[PDB]
Amino acid sequence: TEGRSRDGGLRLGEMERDCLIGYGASMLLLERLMISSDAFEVDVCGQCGLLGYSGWCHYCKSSCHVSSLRIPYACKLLFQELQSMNIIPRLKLSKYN
Amino acid sequence: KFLQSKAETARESKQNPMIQRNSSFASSHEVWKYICELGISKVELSMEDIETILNTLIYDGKVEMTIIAAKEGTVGSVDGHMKLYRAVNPIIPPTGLVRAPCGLCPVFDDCHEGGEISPSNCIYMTEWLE
Amino acid sequence: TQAEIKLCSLLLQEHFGEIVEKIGVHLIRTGSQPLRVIAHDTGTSLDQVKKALCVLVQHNLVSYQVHKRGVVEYEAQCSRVLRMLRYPRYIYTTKTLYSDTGELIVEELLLNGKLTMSAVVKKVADRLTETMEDGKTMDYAEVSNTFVRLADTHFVQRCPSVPTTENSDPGPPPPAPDDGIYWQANLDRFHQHFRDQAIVSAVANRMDQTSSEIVRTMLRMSEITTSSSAPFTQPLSSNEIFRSLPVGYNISKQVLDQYLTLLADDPLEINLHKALASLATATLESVVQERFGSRCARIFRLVLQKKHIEQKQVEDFAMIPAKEAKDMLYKMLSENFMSLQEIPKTPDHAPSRTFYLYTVNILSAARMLLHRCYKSIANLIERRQFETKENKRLLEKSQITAPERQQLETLKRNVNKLDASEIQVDETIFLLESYIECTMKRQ
Amino acid sequence: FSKGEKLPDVVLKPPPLFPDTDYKPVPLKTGEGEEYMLALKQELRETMKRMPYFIETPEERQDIERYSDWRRLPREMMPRNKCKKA
Amino acid sequence: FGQKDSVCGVSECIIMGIPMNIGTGLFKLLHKADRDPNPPKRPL
Amino acid sequence: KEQFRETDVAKKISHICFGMKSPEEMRQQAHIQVVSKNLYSQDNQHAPLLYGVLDHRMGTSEKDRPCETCGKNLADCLGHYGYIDLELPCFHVGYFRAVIGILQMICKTCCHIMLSQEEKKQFLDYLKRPGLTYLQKRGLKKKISDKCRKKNICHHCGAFNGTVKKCGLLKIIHEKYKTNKKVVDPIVSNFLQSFETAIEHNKEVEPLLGRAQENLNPLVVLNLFKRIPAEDVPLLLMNPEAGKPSDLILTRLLVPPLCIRPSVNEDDLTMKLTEIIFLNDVIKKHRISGAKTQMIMEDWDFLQLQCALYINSELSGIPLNMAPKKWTRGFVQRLKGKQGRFRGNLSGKRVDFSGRTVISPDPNLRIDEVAVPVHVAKILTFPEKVNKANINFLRKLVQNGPEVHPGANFIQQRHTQMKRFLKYGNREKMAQELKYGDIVERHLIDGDVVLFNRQPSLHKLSIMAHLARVKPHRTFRFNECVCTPYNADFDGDEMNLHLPQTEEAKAEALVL
Amino acid sequence: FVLVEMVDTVRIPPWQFERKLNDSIAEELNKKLANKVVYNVGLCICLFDITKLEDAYVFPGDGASHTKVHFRCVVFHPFLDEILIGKIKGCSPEGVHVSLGFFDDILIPPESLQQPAKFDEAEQVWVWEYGEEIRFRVVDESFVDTSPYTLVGSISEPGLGLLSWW
DNA sequence: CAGCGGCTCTAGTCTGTCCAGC
DNA sequence: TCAGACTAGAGCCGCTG
RNA sequence: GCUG
Ligand code: SF4
Ligand SMILES: [Zn+2]
Ligand SMILES: [Zn+2]
Ligand SMILES: [Zn+2]
Repeated sequence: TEGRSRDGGLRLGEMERDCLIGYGASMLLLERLMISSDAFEVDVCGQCGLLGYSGWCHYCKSSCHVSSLRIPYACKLLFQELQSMNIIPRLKLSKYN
Repeated sequence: KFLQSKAETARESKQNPMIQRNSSFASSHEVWKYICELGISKVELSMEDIETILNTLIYDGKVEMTIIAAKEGTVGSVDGHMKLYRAVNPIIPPTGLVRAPCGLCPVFDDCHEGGEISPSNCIYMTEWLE
Repeated sequence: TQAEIKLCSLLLQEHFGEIVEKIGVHLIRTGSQPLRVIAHDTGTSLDQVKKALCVLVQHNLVSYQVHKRGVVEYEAQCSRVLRMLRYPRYIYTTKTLYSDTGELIVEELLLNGKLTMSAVVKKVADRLTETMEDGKTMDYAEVSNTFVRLADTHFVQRCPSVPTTENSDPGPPPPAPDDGIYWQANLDRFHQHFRDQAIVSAVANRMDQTSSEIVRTMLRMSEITTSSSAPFTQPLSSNEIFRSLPVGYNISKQVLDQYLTLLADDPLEINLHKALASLATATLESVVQERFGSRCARIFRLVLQKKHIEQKQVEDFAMIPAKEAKDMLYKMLSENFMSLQEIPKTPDHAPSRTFYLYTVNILSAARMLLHRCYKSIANLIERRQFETKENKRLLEKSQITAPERQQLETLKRNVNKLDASEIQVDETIFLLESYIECTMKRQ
Repeated sequence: FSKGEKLPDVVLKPPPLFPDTDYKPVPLKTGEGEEYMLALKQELRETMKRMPYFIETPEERQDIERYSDWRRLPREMMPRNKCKKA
Repeated sequence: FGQKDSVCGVSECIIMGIPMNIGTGLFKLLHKADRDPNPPKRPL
Repeated sequence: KEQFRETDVAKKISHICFGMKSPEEMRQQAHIQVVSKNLYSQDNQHAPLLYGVLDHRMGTSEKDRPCETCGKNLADCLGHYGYIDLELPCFHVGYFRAVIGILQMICKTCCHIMLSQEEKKQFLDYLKRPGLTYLQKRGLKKKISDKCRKKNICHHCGAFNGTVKKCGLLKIIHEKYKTNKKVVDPIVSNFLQSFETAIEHNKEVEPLLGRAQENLNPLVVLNLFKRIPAEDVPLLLMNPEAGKPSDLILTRLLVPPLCIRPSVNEDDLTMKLTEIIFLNDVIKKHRISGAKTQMIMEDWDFLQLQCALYINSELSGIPLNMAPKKWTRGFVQRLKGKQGRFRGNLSGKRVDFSGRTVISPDPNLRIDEVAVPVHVAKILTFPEKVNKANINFLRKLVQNGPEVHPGANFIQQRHTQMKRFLKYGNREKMAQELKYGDIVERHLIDGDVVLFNRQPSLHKLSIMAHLARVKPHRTFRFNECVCTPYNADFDGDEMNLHLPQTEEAKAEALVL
Repeated sequence: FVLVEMVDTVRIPPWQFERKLNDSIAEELNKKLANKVVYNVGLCICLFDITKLEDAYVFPGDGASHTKVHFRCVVFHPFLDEILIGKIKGCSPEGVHVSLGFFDDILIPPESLQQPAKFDEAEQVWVWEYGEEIRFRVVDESFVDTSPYTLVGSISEPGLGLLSWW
């Protein structure tokens, strides 16, 4: 939330982001701007590249290609605002190796 | 003015002399009637209870211009004021038919594969196959 | 034309195989593509692509030519692949115009693609003798007589000279003496002859029986002297019409001359441009008759009368009420038959304008219904694709309980109702495609 | 609220329908050939086989398929009844 | 255009929550376990 | 007995491929069809309707009422889509400028692309080369359009192909029948040759026959785009596995899950969807009523405008008799802007384990140290994992508990994710039951690496890591030698503090 | 029985860094692939050998060590030509149930092919007369997950004669 | 003598304008 | 509020045939 | 609106 009245918390702006890049601090930038804000998991079907739910893909009517991806929630939100605009972000996922 | 009228009752009455067609033999030209159709329109058609016994050519010709769109004869010489060649001929259908049950359904057009309206299980071909 | 490509995926799947479809249908989707590029994009091994193109060049579906790079780019003609749908109809009119021998001539010419004379007469000497009485052997000389008899009326034309490029290999295409020269069938001659049946049925079922026969004998004596690209037939005199009449007729010259000036002056109009243009609208009108009743078909013929005079007369010129009529217009609009309001000239205002007038455009309503009929046969074959794999248990039992046999006769009622219905929509394709080819310049 | 009830309909029934199996008599001739050539096009030389089945099978063994009058006289006539182009 | 986006870049790594390549992300760490790769096989 | 299954398929994102859904893939994702305009039932029970928007088959946005599709709460649920059927097609406002581009490249009469065979081969060769950049593809598309825009007759059908251009907000016009000082072409003359009856009843039609031109519209361009050959689709630079020309015009529309648009002020995004549903019902009623085409066109224009406003509320060319009285967030307005998802929620975001206070000097601290007040230190906790080196240390911290400063607020068991709030219970029992692998959320103590930052940052030295030391007074305090990097001046200045919650984040903070 | 070469990404948690990898992977992989039928593969049992073990990464999260492991594991998969020897752990009237000795009680023979004195009449009659042998005949496995058994067999008994026991 | 074409020029339009707190 | 560097148009004249 |  936004501030002191609402026990809101503090903002890591676009300028503080530019500072941390210049230190090469890749994991701290991941901790601050993902883990301690909006960490989430989505089911992604590797066949159609769309998001699914509960390990089920309604588009394919199958259960075998679905996988879990660690994603910021604001990006999941973006990936559902864009589909309603009919801009489809079809993902492709490799293994983490 | 006559909006409270069913000309669909009168479309068969201006059709049934053109279905029978005595002397279909080709002994001559068979230049065929439009004036006798105006003649049968004025005095008496097949029987029907009609409120508009007044006979104007401007209110009676209009049933023809619908029935040309129901595949009946074109106009030959209506450029004359009352009486000229006026050739006519009832057109029998120039083709057979060409469709199928799947040509009828608009919403069933959507499908493209096994989906919610997939044709591997449609109701319409299941109905047609008995 | 994605539904067209839906059929070429379906037509090759049932006839030859699946990879000859896949490499086939990909070549329809990506065009002028070399041998290595096709095997890399479809994910197919190069040994199977060489075989699949070998079958595809045999049945004349994929044509090869090199221009600049010294590497041959194969190319598949799309509209040839759909002519496989008409294949049993191509058999039948060689039975009405030739015997059982020549009907089998166009059959194995359509089946095995490229044939020499030395093979195809040797094959029908097997098939026709095995169905005739042993000891009463069919003599092959009559086959060679009817073989050329097809060619003098030009129903069978020869293959264009082979490029013989280095990349192309001569040994693989022939399937294993004399060499000879190869040919396919002249199916283009059929599309004249199928049109010859189309116009003679258009006149006989409209004008009179004696009117159609003089159209037939006009067109039967104008076969070699024209082509399919002829805008109309070669002009004839009426004196050779009396010479070319069949012996069944006995009509005097002057009475048929009255019918000759009768048949020359019609709304139908031999103008081959106007003939397919008038036959296509009846195919349109038989679809609205099929679908929206005679009442909406009555206003569908009304817009073919007046080009841009609409909605201030269509409530009057058919006398049907304003409520019942305006749902027929918008259903003819929403299904793209009524075309559109190409007359509005007031600037950028849906509310305030010079009143939008409906107008049928004959070709946009043609190309849609052809695209619809391409979609239609996709739903036909896929059902016959559906009902086949389940019932395979009881086909070999004859080769059995009461519901087991009853499923078979409801299958065989279904498949024969499907397969007959693939051909009845097929005659709508050619009747409209020949109209499509007649209005297409530079092709 | 006037339509807020359910999926419009499972299907929409058109009061007018298809005519028949149109051209009933004569397509008995074409209709058997539809099924005749399909019996012979599948059983032809111009087809492919599932060699992916045999590379899938590591169970190969012996005794299984996986392991295993034209009465005519000579003549020669070559006609150019056809085109002289392309 | 149907464009596919490489998630390699810095800004999309912060959006997607994956560690950026530059800085401490450029290299990988292996554990120096006491292991024998390609070990002796059991004969058939 | 049991079949093998992989326990936890964690994967890594390799790429995002953008694209568009066909109208019949939308129906395969969506769980329900939405048909009802009313948000809520009229009666006092305050339920939403079964087949309208706010239906809980599309998820939930309140803990009071669970989702219907998966029976799970707000915290557990990803959300699910519905769809609206549209009775007439509409332009998608994001794709509209691309719709015109295709119609400038394709022949309007047979849907083939207007290029010479050699030109098509050259463009295909350019597409074939590997390593093509996105900029190169955009440049190639411009070249293909320019060559097409210079041809006026199709090589394939022969029909004339005049200019396609915009003619007002979401309307397209094509000069298929242009007029010239030279003798008029037969096709244009035939088009206007004899509308005598129309001329008799319409005065405007007779004077300027040339002005009337082909009004392209969604019912036509959807029928063209179904007929474009799939061989010619790659030359429009559309990737044929991400979308088709047919998908641009939309006859269907997805409605987002409820968690995209939460139930509380009073939600108006649902009202925008309701207006589209209401218009579709009204248009169907007008067709049944046999209303005039101009009335149908106006209703259709309103439906196109509402769909365009729903995707983007910032359109320039809206007529005065159609302009919104109030401003509303479209999808584009919540993506763009400083408060938009890209900058407000993604590039810069609010973080937890953070604090802020007035700063004041303390020269008796070292330059690497910062004084943290006890009130912040009791709140800002660090999760210390229990192991052999710290077990006896963390026990004493667990015993002190939340109210004494070297203490702990929470304890968490090895394979469990709920947290025991250590204010209750007997802490001397919970200290004895510490196991290795438990997490003790101890208070911030002396020697924690803590980030320290003034609000405007012009360089990297504006945020640095300091070793915390706890002191009683409320301000943050540091040695005045470090005032020059922060540009701090102790005149009621405030500074931010962040406590990195991870061992890897301590090391990167401390060393770098 | 047949060897099956398999590849897995085996995660060793960091409190096992004392033990050697090739042993401590093997203790994990036995807990991953024992008593579990793999679809189209067969019933995994244990670990034969680790044929190739590649280098131990450690990822930006876990702090554990993830070694991609090539190995060979012995599995149970009859070859459609095996005359096995089991025990009747059950008799149903539609067909007998044989079980391989403490291996898997999931082999269910249909019984239509032995000598024309065949019925199981629910009073546990094995066969109307004239260790138990078995001919495993078909492979049949069904993948279980379907919404938000599995190697069953069909087992025959032809005219073997069975000289020792009838 | 006439027609492409690029130049050249209006001018039209949409696109930004620090970080954060209360 | 203040550009601002894109995107079509209107031409223009003069060779380009 | 003001503080930063
Ligand atoms: S079968 Fe397939 S195509 Fe034919 S109607 Fe039903 S859905 Fe439409
Ligand atoms: Zn999927
Ligand atoms: Zn849910
Ligand atoms: Zn064209």
